[PDB]
Amino acid sequence: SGFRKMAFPSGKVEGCMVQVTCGTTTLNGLWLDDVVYCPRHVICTSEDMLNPNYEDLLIRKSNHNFLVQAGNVQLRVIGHSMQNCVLKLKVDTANPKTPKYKFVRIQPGQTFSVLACYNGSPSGVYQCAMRPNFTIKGSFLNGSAGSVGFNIDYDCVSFCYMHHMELPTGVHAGTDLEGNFYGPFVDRQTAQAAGTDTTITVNVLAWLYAAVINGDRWFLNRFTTTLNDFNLVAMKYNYEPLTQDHVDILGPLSAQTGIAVLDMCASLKELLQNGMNGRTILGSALLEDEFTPFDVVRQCSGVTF
Amino acid sequence: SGFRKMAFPSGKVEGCMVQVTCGTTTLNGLWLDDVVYCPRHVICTSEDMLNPNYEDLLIRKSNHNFLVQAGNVQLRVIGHSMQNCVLKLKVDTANPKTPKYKFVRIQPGQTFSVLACYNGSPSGVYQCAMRPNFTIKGSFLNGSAGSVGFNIDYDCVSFCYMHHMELPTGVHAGTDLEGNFYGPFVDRQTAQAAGTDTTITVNVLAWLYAAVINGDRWFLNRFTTTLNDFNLVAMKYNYEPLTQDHVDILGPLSAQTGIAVLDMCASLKELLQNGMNGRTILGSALLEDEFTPFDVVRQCSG
Amino acid sequence: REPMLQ
Amino acid sequence: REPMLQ
Repeated sequence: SGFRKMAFPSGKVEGCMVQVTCGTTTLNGLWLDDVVYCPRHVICTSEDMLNPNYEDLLIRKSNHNFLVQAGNVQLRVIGHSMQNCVLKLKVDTANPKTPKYKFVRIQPGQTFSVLACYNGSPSGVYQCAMRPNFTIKGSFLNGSAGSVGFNIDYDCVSFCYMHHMELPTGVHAGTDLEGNFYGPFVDRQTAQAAGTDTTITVNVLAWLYAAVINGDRWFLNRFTTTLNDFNLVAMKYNYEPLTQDHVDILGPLSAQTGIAVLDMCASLKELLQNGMNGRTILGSALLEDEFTPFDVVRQCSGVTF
Repeated sequence: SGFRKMAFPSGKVEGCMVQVTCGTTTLNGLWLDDVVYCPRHVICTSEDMLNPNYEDLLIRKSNHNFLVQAGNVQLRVIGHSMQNCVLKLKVDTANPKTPKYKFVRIQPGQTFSVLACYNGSPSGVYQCAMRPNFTIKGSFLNGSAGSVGFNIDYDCVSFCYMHHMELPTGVHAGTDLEGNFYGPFVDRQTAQAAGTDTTITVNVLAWLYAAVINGDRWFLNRFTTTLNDFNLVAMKYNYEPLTQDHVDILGPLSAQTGIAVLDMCASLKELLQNGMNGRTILGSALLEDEFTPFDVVRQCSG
Repeated sequence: REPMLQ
Repeated sequence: REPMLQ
């Protein structure tokens, strides 16, 4: 028993991490087949980070300007191009550690593991969620750009995130693996702010189902609610409105426990209106919203990779 | 910036995980050089779990009773012994991916990364602290025994925990890699219960420092306290006494932030006597005590 | 409950 | 504080 914020095993992604140095600046790249993916601002100096013209900074660089090291071995760059906000550096050697993989663009409310890296060396792994405002509450320092977020399905690594920047509030922003930012941010040190955020209701509900599975159930009650009446309460507390797809996605957990999704919404309503009165749920005094229903089933069933 | 429960990358340990089966019961083993370490209750049947005499059970076993599978390859067991509550199965091939490693026994209050595994394959990784009552608050199902906890420094993996069992309150218990249990627990299903627990004071203070490094300061105050005055309040709230060694370990974080340790103690005192008033620190409405001072320095800026 | 060897 | 490219 038990329920923890669990990350995916990182081994398959560790072997794809490389260091990219473009003069004085160094960040991390992702080596899959004969391509190395990295944030484009590796080509910037500190005087350029404000409002860089990346197209003009790129033309000044040639293949030999990019130093790519995979541990104790250097990869010759034999080509370079820019796709949105990432560079694609073609190397003369396909990565022998390339896993089965996909590039996916995730939706707000979905989770992934991050392998934090510095100088091409992995340093930590932790679990994140794409917040409704398209930021992630990560833990990243200078030099972490190019760290990636991923999910694993059986033996296939689904890469969904590469890290680029930190916002003034201390949250983080990055792109998919095609170089498109999540949210309206830009790889620029101009004025930017994350928009209003909300709590991911469908994840809170999944986590309450996880609690029940594990014998933590004091919040269960004999009441019920309609979806519309619940959503009025949800917006009052800056929770994401629940759409019936969310309800569908919670179907497997409702069937496992015999608790109708709308009855669990009734328990969530009372939690929002009356608090937890110093009680805890799965060790937490707040309502946790960074477990998806898939995360719950994955953990509570012991799926392996 | 930011602060998360951060585990060490798990690749080096993933390459050492194997499955061990003795009869109908299966769990995980740790394959280092030509030795596979696993929990001894792999020799038990579902009926031998209440009050096993492991000496009797083991003497009745041969090498060929132990099936070891590393991926889809069968390792030949060529020798076995029992060291406290673990078995050491000598196999005929050394793990070629064995990392530089060491076996260490950690102190209550320290943390480590757990790679939860089933049938020799990894499910996920998460951080755990060794509680003052020698339990850990993990996520472990049947089959998880033999999963290990570890810390990585440079590229040397320091193994410090092997999982064995789940106590009635749902907390978890295991041994060091030499088979000595953490705590007064035994690998049988006779009645057992974890003792009363306490909060790891030095870790709460380290976590407060992390918040300050990450720009949270609402809990700071102009007051100070003596170590003895603080410990009188600490005991009143089920907190471990703060010692001078704990003050010393918080030195770097004190220097970096410019907040005296005893000034942070005054902050914590006021938090304990008045609560947080619905505010939060680093995203938590509870005083977190599962980050060490070392965990803070490893993750935060300088 | 009983302790559970896992 | 300005956004920081890391």
